[PDB]
Amino acid sequence: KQKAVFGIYMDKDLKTRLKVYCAKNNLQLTQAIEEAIKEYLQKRNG
Amino acid sequence: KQKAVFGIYMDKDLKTRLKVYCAKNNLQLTQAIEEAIKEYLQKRNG
Repeated sequence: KQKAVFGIYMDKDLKTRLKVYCAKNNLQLTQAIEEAIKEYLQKRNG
Repeated sequence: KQKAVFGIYMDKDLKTRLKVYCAKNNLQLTQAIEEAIKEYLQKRNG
């Protein structure tokens, strides 16, 4: 629930793929990034 | 290589966990997000 902001320069096709993912699941772009980066740390290490 | 910008409000601990991941691997925050969101789409569907 504690929030922060993030302003980065990421690739288009990749961010946009996820954008389409957010369109398909009607998800929020942010929510998807957070899920992405969340399941990424656990899939990796942290 | 085609770049875009992204400005969202994501959780702290989560984004910050990844920040520590970027500190540990000396990675770039953005590069980590992109890897995160990349491996997320493929782990999911797209």
